[PDB]
Amino acid sequence: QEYIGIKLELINYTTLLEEQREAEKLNIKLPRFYSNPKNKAIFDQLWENQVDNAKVYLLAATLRPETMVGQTNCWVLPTGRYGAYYINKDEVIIVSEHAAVNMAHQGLNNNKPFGELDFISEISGSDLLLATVRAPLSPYEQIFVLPLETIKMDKGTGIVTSVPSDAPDDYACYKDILENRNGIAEKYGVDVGLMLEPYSPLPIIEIPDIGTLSAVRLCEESNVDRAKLTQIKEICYTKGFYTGIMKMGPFAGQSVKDCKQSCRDLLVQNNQCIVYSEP
Repeated sequence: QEYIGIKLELINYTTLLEEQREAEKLNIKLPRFYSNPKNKAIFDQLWENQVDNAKVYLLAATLRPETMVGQTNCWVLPTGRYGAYYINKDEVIIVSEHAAVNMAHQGLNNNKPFGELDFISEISGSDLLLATVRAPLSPYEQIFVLPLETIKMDKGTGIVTSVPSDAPDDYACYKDILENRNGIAEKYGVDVGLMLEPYSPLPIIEIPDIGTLSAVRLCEESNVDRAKLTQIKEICYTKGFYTGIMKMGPFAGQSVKDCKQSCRDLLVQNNQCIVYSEP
């Protein structure tokens, strides 16, 4: 099985500010130009490792490219150790070492010999947490990197996509953060009103006999934990594939089975993903 690695672009607020130059002056208050300090610190560190000016992407493995228009956020292990690498010129990805190794055994380095890495610097989960990325296919102009304590640095890239409308586990954690369950939002310094409230789950797929926010509907009507979660994930992933109909995105009106391969190809044409494989 091939993994689709979604290129989540770490937003460069410096570039944007040196491009936003090519109301309020009437006593009507609105947000000052937003800037994310976690993004800046990652860049400052990359600078002090001679990266010049390059595009930087968190890479998040997914087996479900059709759900990509429903991203509300993404997940990193708060204690995870990630690394910054070159894949080619002018382009840097942040992944687990496990992923970078498995990516070197299929020649995806910056012209380096087989199996060797193009290491730049180490990035901790702490540094990544509460950063903002540009998520491909999502209507959201940016999303936040959020904490998932159950991420395994030995599977995928250590970064996971979040589609709460159609992944029960995604929704459970998302909802846990939103309502500060057991103080979990405070523990990681999450500004809930800025980082979650504007990014509600999206009606991307309609499953006949259930509806559009299936993971949400089933989760809320079963009042949600792990055994019920595996059960709903079974319905969502199975019924989703066989009966699911896209309601959002460029393939709206098409079924999930038919446009699954199609969303893959669009991601590659957009250069918004990296396709790889693992044992």
